[PDB]
Amino acid sequence: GSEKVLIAQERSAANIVQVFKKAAPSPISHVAEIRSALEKGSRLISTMQ
Amino acid sequence: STTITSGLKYSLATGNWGEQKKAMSSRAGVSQVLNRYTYSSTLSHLRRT
Amino acid sequence: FGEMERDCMIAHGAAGFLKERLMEASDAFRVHVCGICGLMSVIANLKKNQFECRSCKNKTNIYQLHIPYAAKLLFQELMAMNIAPRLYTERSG
Amino acid sequence: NDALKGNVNVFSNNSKFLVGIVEYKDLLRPVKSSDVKLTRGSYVRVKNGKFKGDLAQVDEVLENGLEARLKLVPRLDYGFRPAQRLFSEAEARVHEPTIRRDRDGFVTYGGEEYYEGFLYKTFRLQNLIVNSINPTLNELSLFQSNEESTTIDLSTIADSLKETAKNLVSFQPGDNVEIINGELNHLTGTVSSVNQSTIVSVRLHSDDDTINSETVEIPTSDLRKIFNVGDHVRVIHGKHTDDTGLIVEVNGDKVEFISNQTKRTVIVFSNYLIKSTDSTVSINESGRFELHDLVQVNSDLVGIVIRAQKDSFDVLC
Amino acid sequence: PQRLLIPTVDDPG
Amino acid sequence: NFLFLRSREIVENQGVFVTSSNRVKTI
Amino acid sequence: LEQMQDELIQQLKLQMEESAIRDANNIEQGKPAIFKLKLLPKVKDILLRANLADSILDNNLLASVRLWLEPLPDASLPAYQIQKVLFDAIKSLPIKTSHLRESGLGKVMVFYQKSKRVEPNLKRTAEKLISDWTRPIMG
Amino acid sequence: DGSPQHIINEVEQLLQFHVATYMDNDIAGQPQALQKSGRPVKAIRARLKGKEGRLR
Amino acid sequence: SQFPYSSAPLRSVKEVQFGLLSPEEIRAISVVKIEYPEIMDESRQRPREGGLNDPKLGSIDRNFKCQTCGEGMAECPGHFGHMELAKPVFHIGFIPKIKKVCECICMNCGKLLLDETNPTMAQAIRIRDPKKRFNAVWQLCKTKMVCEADAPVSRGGCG
Amino acid sequence: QGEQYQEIIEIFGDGTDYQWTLDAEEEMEQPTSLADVFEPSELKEKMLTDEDNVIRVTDLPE
Amino acid sequence: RERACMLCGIVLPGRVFMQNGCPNCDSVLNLRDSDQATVNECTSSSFEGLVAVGDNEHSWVAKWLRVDRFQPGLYAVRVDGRLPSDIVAALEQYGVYYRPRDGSVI
Amino acid sequence: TARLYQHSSKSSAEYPNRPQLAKYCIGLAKYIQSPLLEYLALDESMYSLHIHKHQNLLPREKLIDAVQTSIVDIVNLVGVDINEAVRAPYHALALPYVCGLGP
Ligand SMILES: [Zn+2]
Ligand SMILES: [Zn+2]
Ligand SMILES: [Zn+2]
Ligand SMILES: [Zn+2]
Repeated sequence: GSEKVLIAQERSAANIVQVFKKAAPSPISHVAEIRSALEKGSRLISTMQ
Repeated sequence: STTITSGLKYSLATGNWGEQKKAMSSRAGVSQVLNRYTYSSTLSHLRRT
Repeated sequence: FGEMERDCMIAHGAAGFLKERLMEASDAFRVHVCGICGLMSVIANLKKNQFECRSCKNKTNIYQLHIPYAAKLLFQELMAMNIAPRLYTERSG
Repeated sequence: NDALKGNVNVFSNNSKFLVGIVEYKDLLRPVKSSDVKLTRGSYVRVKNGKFKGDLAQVDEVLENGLEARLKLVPRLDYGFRPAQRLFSEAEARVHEPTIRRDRDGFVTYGGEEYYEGFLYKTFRLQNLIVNSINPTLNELSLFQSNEESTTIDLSTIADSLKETAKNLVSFQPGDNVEIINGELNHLTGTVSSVNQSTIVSVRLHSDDDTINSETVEIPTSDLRKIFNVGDHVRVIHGKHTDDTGLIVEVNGDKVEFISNQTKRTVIVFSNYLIKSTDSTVSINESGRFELHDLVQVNSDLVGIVIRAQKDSFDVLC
Repeated sequence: PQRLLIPTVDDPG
Repeated sequence: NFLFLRSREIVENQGVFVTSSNRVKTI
Repeated sequence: LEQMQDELIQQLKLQMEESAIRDANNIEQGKPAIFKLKLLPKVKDILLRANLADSILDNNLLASVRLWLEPLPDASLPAYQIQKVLFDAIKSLPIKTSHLRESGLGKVMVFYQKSKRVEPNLKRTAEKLISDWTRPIMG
Repeated sequence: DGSPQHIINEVEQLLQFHVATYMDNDIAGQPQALQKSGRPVKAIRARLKGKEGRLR
Repeated sequence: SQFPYSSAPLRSVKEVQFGLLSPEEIRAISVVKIEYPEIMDESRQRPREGGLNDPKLGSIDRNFKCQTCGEGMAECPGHFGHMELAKPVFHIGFIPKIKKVCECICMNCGKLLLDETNPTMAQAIRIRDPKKRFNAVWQLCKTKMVCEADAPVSRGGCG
Repeated sequence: QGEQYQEIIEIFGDGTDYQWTLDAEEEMEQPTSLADVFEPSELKEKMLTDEDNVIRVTDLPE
Repeated sequence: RERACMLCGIVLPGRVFMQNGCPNCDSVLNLRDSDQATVNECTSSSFEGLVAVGDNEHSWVAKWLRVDRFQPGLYAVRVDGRLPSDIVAALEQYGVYYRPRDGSVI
Repeated sequence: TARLYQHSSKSSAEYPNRPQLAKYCIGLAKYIQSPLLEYLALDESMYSLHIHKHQNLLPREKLIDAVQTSIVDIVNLVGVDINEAVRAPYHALALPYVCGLGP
């Protein structure tokens, strides 16, 4: 008997390469991360850096 | 059938978007009570992210 | 009456008002303490008018204090964790 | 791994460990050996049923071992349970004339077999307490009255006395104790510290100063409390429970003391005494009278309760 | 006997 | 007509002494 | 070095035997055994010293340990402190079959295991020690 | 009754865990003690710390 | 004047002395021993004696009175019980301190690994503050990894 | 094997060195007077004392 | 319904004991040729410590339970009840000594 | 005697499932049926009754002796049926007060 509304959740897109700069107190200087999702069902599977 | 029925009902009623026993460390506020103070507020709540 | 209001009353210098706010307008409680062990382990029967700390085995060196009920709860919770907070009514040096 | 392969009761993780070789004998050692078997004639307590808690004599032990026929005190109303009482054949006939008879002294009433006023009914093994049995003089007298000799049997009763005397002894620091066995037999000492319930550190008292500065840990099974004349002692257990007073006469095992509440001499065994310098007796949850109650003494007398006691009151007219 | 049957190192684990 | 009174200084019977109401004056 | 330790341990052995004889005589004369308790701290400190274990096994102090553990003819057990200290020392030292043969402590160990006035913890430790000592014989 | 040392170690570690999580249920590097509902147990330590604690 | 009269004199707190509770003190201040896990006697009110809601521990009900002090719910402060453990366990808050003390002393003969003969140890002794004194003593004796049977003349060390 | 069995007998004994001690211990472990079974204040109430037998046997009104 | 044979220690259903007898003790007990009373006196349904043995010859457990000369199957560490005096005397006539598995004898 | 009977543990054991007022009614009926036995059932409580106005001036032993001699006189006047006293413990209360007998 209570009216409930679903709020849209904002997420980052999958299957795109994103390159970022790690900060100074770290041996890593740059990282290239991609998150992979199958087209059928649109569900996250694995992350590779 | 009580598994799917109770899971969907719990998640929509409480807003915790996961299993009931997994409520800790789970996304909350995905579902909210619809605002009905005025018509414009209902429209705004239905178009929120 | 939060912490910032307490600091403002300290800055005004009104100690009596602060004491009245935190005790008379709130959880004011009365406890009995042994004069030897300093623990809240006295068994007082006020209408029978008999006081006794069974541990220290004394019936005469017993006092009453007015403390917040939350302070009593804190001391009992500390005692539950094997800590011994002993309240004495005189200084030593 | 091959043996556990194909089984579903085994958990997901390989929770296997190497059993130590010494543990091999322990893994197959038997249990419940304390009691070879149930002995006929012993007195036991009933776990559940309508006779829950009543002491029963083991007249017969069934060879199966799951049940046993027992001698009990009947609980009937003859037409929430009635108090135990010896089976009265006359009252049973008056309230129910359908009694059956099979022998002399063996009476069957309501489908239950009563022998000379005592019920004989089979009870399962899972319905009995065969250890830590606490006997009462009333039930003992009621069971041995039919043998024309009062409590003629006293071996199991003496064993129950020994068990109660051993378990009821609790020690505190500063208590004066005496040693019964060992090389330190017939020595006096004061309890310094108590660790667990079987090791007690005792500082002995003797004419030599160098011995008096030593602490010895002594088992509680070889300690007997020392009660000096003129000490405040509080009764642990018995009919005179929570009575305090000053010791007057020490007749070895039996100690006599003038009470504080009744203010009269009371004779209680030394096993039931703890040296408590103050009474601090609370009279709450007793009698029918709060302190300072205005009580009607009789038809034309009234008063106010001044002091309250366990089984008496002080009234100011 | 019973005492002689106590385990040894070469017995199965 | 009897009043049962509780008092601090009469330690003999824990303060309880019996007097008639005609003997007392209210404060 | 080792010879001084051997001499000191032999002197301790003679003192322990003398104390045991004195306590037995006092018990026969109606007096409690006090000399063993008095000598107990020094014996405990010596036994806790790990490097003296070889010298103890060379001088066969376990014979006097058995003598202290031996119940007196009046069927009275020794003080619990003595039994606990000696059991702890036995655990702390690597007793072998040759040392047991020299001392004959197995008889007293079997007596302690079979007895009922002995504490059950001491009973379990005696069972464990008997099992450990029977272990090398069969393999 | 009977003492296989492994079972003694298991049950005594269970007792140690219960006594430790009765006083401090925020122990780092080990799972928290949980209620039947899945919420963590409220220990004595958590009653005394934070804005809503006993002191503040 | 909102509290019932008591003949005990009224004083204020001048000092708070902290410390640990000894097992003797825990047994002495207790009023009952807790050994029965079942909260309720027979699910028919009247909670079981020796349980976690023993009536001697205090009354939290309007119509019932504490069986230890006899006072009502408003006046009774509550009373402690004790629970004997079958085996000793660590206090979770003191485990690193137990570790540091174990480092500081000798596991066989309960003595500090170093004595006052070392001048640094004497200086560590001199500081009055217990925390800093413990810190200094620990910083010294942590290095020492062997008990000394004789003086670095026997100091009682087991070696 | 027989030789190691004899060695075990020599090391651990047959028990006869302390079998008599064990027998003495079992004898002293094993052991009626109503004055010691119940309290005198309970004996008196139950009329179980000697004085009650004296009253009951004497040929006079109680 | 299962019962544990007191003598050899094997565990089999009571109806199996009645119809076919004990496969190991049949040379000295004649359980199959015996009435229900003798079966009850030699096979007890109350037991503890179920044991499954695969290889009698090399299993130290089988030697410890003295079942290494018997048929593999279900065995019990402890069996409630003892053999009667007449059956014990009959076994002593055959020259076979009976060692109780009740645990009370050790 | 009814007001003391209703609180006595003997009455409570006799009628466990009954309230106090039922025990009061039973005490009144028993008093109507036999006053003497109802007075005897009080045991030590019958010395606290209102016997005489100035009964408090006597020593306790004197009052007990006077009450006991009165009971002995009245019971021997009435007489005791020995078989009923042997069977019914309620009627056996008057047997110790028979001439020549005692508790
Ligand atoms: Zn104190
Ligand atoms: Zn209270
Ligand atoms: Zn050391
Ligand atoms: Zn068989």
